[PDB]
Amino acid sequence: LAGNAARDNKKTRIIPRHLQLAIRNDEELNKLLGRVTIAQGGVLPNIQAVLLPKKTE
Amino acid sequence: LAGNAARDNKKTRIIPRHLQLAIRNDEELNKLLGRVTIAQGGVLPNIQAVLLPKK
Amino acid sequence: KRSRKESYSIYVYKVLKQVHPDTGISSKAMGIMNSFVNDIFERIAGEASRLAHYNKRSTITSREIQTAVRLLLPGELAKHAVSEGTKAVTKYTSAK
Amino acid sequence: PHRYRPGTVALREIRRYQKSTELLIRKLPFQRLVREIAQDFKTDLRFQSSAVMALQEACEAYLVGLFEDTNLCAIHAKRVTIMPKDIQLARRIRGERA
Amino acid sequence: KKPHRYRPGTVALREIRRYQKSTELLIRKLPFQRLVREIAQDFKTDLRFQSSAVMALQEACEAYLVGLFEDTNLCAIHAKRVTIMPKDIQLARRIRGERA
Amino acid sequence: RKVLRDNIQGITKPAIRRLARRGGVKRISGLIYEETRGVLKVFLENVIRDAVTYTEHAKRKTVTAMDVVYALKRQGRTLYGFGG
Amino acid sequence: KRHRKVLRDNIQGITKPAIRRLARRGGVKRISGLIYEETRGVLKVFLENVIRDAVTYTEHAKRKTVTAMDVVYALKRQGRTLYGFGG
DNA sequence: ATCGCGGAAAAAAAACGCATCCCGGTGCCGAGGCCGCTCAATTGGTCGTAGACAGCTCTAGCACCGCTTAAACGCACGTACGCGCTGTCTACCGCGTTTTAACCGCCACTAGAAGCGCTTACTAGTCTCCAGGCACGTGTGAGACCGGCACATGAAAAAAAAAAGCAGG
DNA sequence: CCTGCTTTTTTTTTTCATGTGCCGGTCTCACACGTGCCTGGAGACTAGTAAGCGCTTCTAGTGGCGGTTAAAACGCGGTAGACAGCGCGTACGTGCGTTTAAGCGGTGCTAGAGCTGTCTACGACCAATTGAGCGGCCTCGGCACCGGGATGCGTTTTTTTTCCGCGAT
Ligand SMILES: [Ca+2]
Ligand SMILES: [Ca+2]
Ligand SMILES: [Ca+2]
Ligand SMILES: [Ca+2]
Ligand SMILES: [Ca+2]
Ligand SMILES: [Ca+2]
Ligand SMILES: [Ca+2]
Ligand SMILES: [Ca+2]
Ligand SMILES: [Ca+2]
Ligand SMILES: [Ca+2]
Ligand SMILES: [Ca+2]
Ligand SMILES: [Ca+2]
Ligand SMILES: [Ca+2]
Ligand SMILES: [Ca+2]
Ligand SMILES: [Ca+2]
Ligand SMILES: [Ca+2]
Ligand SMILES: [Ca+2]
Ligand SMILES: [Ca+2]
Ligand SMILES: [Ca+2]
Ligand SMILES: [Ca+2]
Ligand SMILES: [Ca+2]
Ligand SMILES: [Ca+2]
Ligand SMILES: [Ca+2]
Ligand SMILES: [Ca+2]
Ligand SMILES: [Cl-]
Ligand SMILES: [Cl-]
Ligand SMILES: [K+]
Ligand SMILES: [K+]
Ligand SMILES: [K+]
Ligand SMILES: [K+]
Repeated sequence: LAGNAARDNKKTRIIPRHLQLAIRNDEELNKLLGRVTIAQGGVLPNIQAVLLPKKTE
Repeated sequence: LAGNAARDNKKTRIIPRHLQLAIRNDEELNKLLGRVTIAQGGVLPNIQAVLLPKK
Repeated sequence: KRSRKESYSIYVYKVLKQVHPDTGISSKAMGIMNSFVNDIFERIAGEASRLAHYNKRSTITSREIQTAVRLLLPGELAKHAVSEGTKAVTKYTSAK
Repeated sequence: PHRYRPGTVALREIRRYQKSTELLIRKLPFQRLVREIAQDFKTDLRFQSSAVMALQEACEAYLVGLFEDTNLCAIHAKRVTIMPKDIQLARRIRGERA
Repeated sequence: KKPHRYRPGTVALREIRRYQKSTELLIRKLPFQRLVREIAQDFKTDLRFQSSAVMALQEACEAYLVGLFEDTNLCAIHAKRVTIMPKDIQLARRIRGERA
Repeated sequence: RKVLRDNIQGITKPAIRRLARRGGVKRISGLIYEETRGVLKVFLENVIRDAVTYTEHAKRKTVTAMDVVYALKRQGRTLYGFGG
Repeated sequence: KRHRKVLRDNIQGITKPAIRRLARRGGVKRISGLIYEETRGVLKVFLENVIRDAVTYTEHAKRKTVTAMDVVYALKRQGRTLYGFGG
């Protein structure tokens, strides 16, 4: 799963971000590692709907 | 603490409620046992203020 | 028949009689007390086990118990517990 | 005739169940539920009665505590009425839910 | 006519996109390192740290805070707001069992 | 072989209210009772699954209180009073 | 021999912008001004809790230097398991 | 419904500006892999015991009964709360200018992590021995329950007094 | 706008009645405690090795420097979000009359929990042997970082369509 995330970002080498993207996009791995912090992993892109531009409309 | 709680209720015997009252009313024991269910303990009386009527 | 199940009940009674000589305890309450002592026993023993493993020691000593207590108990409780433990070990080593 | 206003019995109930320690779901219906659920994992299962009482003690304690948190989420939204969105925020922040 | 000026919300949204795409520590390293030393003085005087111990600490802190800000955001949205306030933080920590 | 099924509705509206009341809840949406039943179901599913796993491991056809205690411990819902 | 040592008010070097960035990565769009000092409080408590246990591990090993492992063991105790620094 | 005609509001294209995306060029260090050597896994063997099994006892789990009545159910009513819509007002965002100190790359000085070899004080082990703690079992007093009791608090009421509105002027 | 006023809203308060702590009989079962007696802790021994100790090696932690420039700090301006009102509709609380099935105490049956003794396959332990995987060392392509150009998109003002919205029919 990480290898595939690396391939997306056009990288030969897996880095901690790729592991994090792998794990947090997988229902099951995310549950297995629900209480685990991956150094240098970041978080998944996620902007709540209400926060997106609605504005004058 | 539980024996004290038993005596307030004029009871000779410690029951699980007295242990519960003992533990939940003592800040540190309550922490030590924050993730523990005491069987037949119930909960502390506690009603959020907004839910009370204007007296 | 014979089908023995150890428990801490007689020791919980002994302590109860020091602290409140005229009060008793129901069997469910005694059950809870039993659960309690096995729980903390396991928490202390496990953290100790770990301490010694992390430090490449084969032996759990009173020093692993003590450190484990500082890790597991909240502040004031940890102080009194360390005191009672230290007291007990001092009193014991002075009796052979 | 005499009539309490909405909420006064509710508080009266709260004071009563917070004072007591007895189980609040009826035992036979709970026991069938337990058996029914267990069926899916393994057939012709027996239960010690104490095992069923253990599960019932644990379910109720969980639910009561979940309702404490649910109540705070309702109040956080300037309501006095718990709703599903309150239980769902609670479970999410607890990490039970995705 | 004027210089360009984006509307309130827009650059905020852009910053969210920027920081969620990246993984670099967002707290300046030296100020954090000093803060770690300072706090450690309360427990034991005259400590050394491995530099990776300070990195470990900073990695764990930022993950925690980013974690808490997600939950806090939900609490604010739950109250029909878009602005996080201290009461949102307190509700999230209370529900997490970090405070009574 | 036992007669069975859909006992989740035996978790009554009043029983759910009583639980909420012990949790200090004053007013209750109509949608709560069915949401709660869902939650309750998941909670028991998880606990029982684990209790039954300990039972099969022990080669027993009877779920014990200890099996439940151990399962409850694994799920971080340590229970005192049942042989812990 | 007696060394350097500083007990400044370093907490302020967790600046407003740095906190704004942390919130950003957490998906927050708008921030009350009361948040920044509140966040410092929380951060301080978090670090106090982790540092206390890490140094407890240090003292036990009869070392003067806190190691990554002490931090990792501390974070695992606090239910905040960390990957990437050993263990 | 139907005109009619604006009336407002709303969506449109359009034109402009600013940020993000993505390229190759340049450059460099960290992944990849090769090497030599040590020490941890394997081989082959012996030895003691854990646990699977057959067989047994008897615990407690399951099924059923037929009482009693507490609890759940459904139904009606009406209060009070969830929730939408408006208006207000300043907290917060965006941005430009000024100020501060993090970062970098490198060094120099040495505290202290860490490794080794040496010696003994502790612990695992085992036999002998016995008393502390277990299961059984019996008794009586604590606690649950019941009727009446009395003492809280909220709702219902009149008596009265302070604000919504019309009404008329 | 102006008395008046008048008519409701709030009020204020008592009291009137509801359901809740309190009390004194009386009943029963579970705590408590005595009694056997099995097991597991203790006393006294031996043998072996974990770990403290002293000492030496050399890692990596600490501190100090100066200059660059990215980042923090600060104020100005004003959009839009927080927040307080309020008014409207009905979802939920309450209560009462009907219906359901939990709880209780009991008997009867037997699955299967749990125990015992025996036999043996399997794992620990040991000593010799050697290859997997380590630390150390060199290399060169992936990737970071740059500038340039492409493009996606936010914002505002001037342009076309829309959805009303008023009565007058
Ligand atoms: Ca008392
Ligand atoms: Ca205490
Ligand atoms: Ca040393
Ligand atoms: Ca170029
Ligand atoms: Ca290569
Ligand atoms: Ca509102
Ligand atoms: Ca509505
Ligand atoms: Ca305001
Ligand atoms: Ca620089
Ligand atoms: Ca030296
Ligand atoms: Ca005896
Ligand atoms: Ca006994
Ligand atoms: Ca009784
Ligand atoms: Ca009156
Ligand atoms: Ca009496
Ligand atoms: Ca007695
Ligand atoms: Ca007796
Ligand atoms: Ca050694
Ligand atoms: Ca030496
Ligand atoms: Ca200025
Ligand atoms: Ca508005
Ligand atoms: Ca290598
Ligand atoms: Ca590079
Ligand atoms: Ca660029
Ligand atoms: Cl909802
Ligand atoms: Cl707040
Ligand atoms: K020693
Ligand atoms: K060092
Ligand atoms: K059985
Ligand atoms: K075997």
